Amino acid sequence: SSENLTSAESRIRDVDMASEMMEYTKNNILTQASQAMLAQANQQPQQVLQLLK
Amino acid sequence: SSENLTSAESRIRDVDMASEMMEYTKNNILTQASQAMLAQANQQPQQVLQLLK
Amino acid sequence: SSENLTSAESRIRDVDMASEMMEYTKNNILTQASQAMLAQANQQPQQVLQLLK
Amino acid sequence: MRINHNIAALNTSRQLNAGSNAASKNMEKLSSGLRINRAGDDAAGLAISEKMRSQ
Amino acid sequence: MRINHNIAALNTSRQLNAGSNAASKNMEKLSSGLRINRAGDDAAGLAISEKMRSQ
Amino acid sequence: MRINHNIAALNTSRQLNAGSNAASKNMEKLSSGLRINRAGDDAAGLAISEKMRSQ
Amino acid sequence: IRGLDMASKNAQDGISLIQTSEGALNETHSILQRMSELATQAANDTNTDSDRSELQKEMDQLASEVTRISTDTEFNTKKLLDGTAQNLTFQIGANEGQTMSLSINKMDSESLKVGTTYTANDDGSKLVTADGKEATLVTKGPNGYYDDADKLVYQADSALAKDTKVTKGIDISSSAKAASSALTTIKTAIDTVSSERAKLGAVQNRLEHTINNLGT
Amino acid sequence: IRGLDMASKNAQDGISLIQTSEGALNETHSILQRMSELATQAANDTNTDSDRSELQKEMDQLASEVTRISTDTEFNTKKLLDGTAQNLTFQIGANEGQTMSLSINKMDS
Repeated sequence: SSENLTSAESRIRDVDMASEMMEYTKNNILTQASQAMLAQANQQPQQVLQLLK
Repeated sequence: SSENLTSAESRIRDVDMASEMMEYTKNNILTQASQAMLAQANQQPQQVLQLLK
Repeated sequence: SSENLTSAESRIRDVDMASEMMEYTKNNILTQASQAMLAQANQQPQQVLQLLK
Repeated sequence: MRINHNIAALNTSRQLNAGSNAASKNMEKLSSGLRINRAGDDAAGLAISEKMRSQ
Repeated sequence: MRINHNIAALNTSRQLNAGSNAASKNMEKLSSGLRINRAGDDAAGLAISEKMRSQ
Repeated sequence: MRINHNIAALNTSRQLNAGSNAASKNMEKLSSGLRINRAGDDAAGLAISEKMRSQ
Repeated sequence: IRGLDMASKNAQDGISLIQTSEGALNETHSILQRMSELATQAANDTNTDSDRSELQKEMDQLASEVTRISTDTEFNTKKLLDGTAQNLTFQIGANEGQTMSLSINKMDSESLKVGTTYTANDDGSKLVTADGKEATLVTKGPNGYYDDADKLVYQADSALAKDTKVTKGIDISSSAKAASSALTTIKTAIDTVSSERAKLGAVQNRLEHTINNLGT
Repeated sequence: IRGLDMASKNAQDGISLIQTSEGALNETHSILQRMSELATQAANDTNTDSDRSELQKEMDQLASEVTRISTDTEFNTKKLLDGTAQNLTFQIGANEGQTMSLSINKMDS
């Protein structure tokens, strides 16, 4: 009854290493995609200076 | 009648060590094959960052 | 009465080699999992430099 | 290239948690030495065995 | 071209502080090895677990 | 993105210095062969053992 | 999607609830198996009543352990084998009516008929079983809770506390004929335990297929 | 152009609807495969009726899962394997009549 409950509690509490590392990598890329586009988002307002002169 | 029934019950209940160790090794490899390809599966989405810049 | 008490004291005091080696290996992996993720945790703040320039 | 979901890795995860389960089931038999540990391995095998052991 | 506000960059900032939070939450699970660290990850999971551990 | 503090790494450090401690405690038992090395592992176990050894 | 991945947790939390029950009945089989050797030995007539009643000591101790497993086996805070875990509905599916029921029968010595459980009345004068078989205290001879036929039921000189249950094994010590009679009763109990175990092994096999299909 | 690029979404939303159905029948195969071992074992005459009826417990539980897959397999809000997904028309093309039909039969026990 300890094995059957230890296994029962592990499924509820312990994390799946495979299903979590794969999900961590996804959000670790989605933040770099937003990081990359944030840099370009700041460059866009810089083009009105050539028009203002 | 005990030998004839002990042998009869062993065939029904006891496991074949040879036929089971050989099967255990197979699934013990199929999980490493999936383990190896899971690592590469996470690397594939990482290549869009070089395109996003 | 010495055997019955020696066995009684061993259960209270002596460790189970199997149940302890298996537990030692678990924490010996959980520390490497935290070791592996600590390295990546330090890399994450390094990405703001490409945005700051 | 869709980033929010990695179906290639999500599919590989299921196959990962399907050979591990089979290996765990195989190691139960190897350690105990019995084909039928739970009643789900053989219902009639479990029933016949207990009659046999009793006899 | 409106200069006093960069809605394109302001919108990207929120998505930046929404995948970083998710990655931080994912790394908590990976380091600890537990799905339920806080009680907000699973209320019933937290309740069942503690009963289970106690047992 | 806050730089002056890395809560993700600071949280991982605590889990790093919590499995190392457990592994160290487990290796004490494995080397000595005794469950109860210190009195904090089992107070009643320590008390009963010494009575037992004496006897 | 967030329903099927959560209904896959329910399917696996039902696999654990079912493994616990059949894991418990795994031992009711061994106790019933040992309990059957102490009726082929008690049926031999080289034994005397001093030795049949000697075997009855383990008879009552095995039958009292079969009852313990039923009332003690507990997943979460649910008693599985005491007959209260009925109509257990697992939501294996993301919608209404995508459930599976389950009913585990009472699997104690009283239900298998390999024993009987007396409970102590409020004063403790008479041990009372369900269906109401009396066992009065200090009734003189050796001291204990005697029955209406002078057959000692429990060996105690004081009075038992309130709602203290005692389990008494099936009769194998009164005669060799009685011990033989208990042989079919025990071997039938092994049959109604094997039926329960594979009623739970069948559900677990189904839930293993439900998990692969929910994951796919 | 805006039709072919949208009709390419319909073609891929039909690929998903079809992968779901055959993904479900992937398991009706395994249940039917296990269901066939519990008839070569039940046909042996060393079994007794106490044990054939013992196998029937899993017989009825496997056959009740084959029915579940049919009535539960659902893409979008469409039951695919219950015999109601008939004449499914995918507009693979930017014009009239550039469609493909499909009819999945009822696949329950």
